[PDB]
Amino acid sequence: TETNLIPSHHYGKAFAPLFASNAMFTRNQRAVITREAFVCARSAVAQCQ
Amino acid sequence: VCMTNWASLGDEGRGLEVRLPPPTDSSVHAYKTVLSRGYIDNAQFNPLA
Repeated sequence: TETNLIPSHHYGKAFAPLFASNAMFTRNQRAVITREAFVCARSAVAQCQ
Repeated sequence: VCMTNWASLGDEGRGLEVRLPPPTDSSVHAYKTVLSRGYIDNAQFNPLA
């Protein structure tokens, strides 16, 4: 490890620039679109056949 | 204050000394020998060490 580390101070500063980048909220927005594009396309090949 | 070998004569010396400055000054320079080089600037002591 480093010379003098603290696992609370070091983990907090390293996880701090990752919780500001909203990729946790970009997952949920892409999730419901992938759900909503699924049912409108599964029922788009099911009303043709 | 703790000043080692402030009154010694007729010898070379041991080699190392501990000489705290009086409490009007900083007296932090004797408590930065380990875990205090390039982690904490030259004005503070390290209370975790």
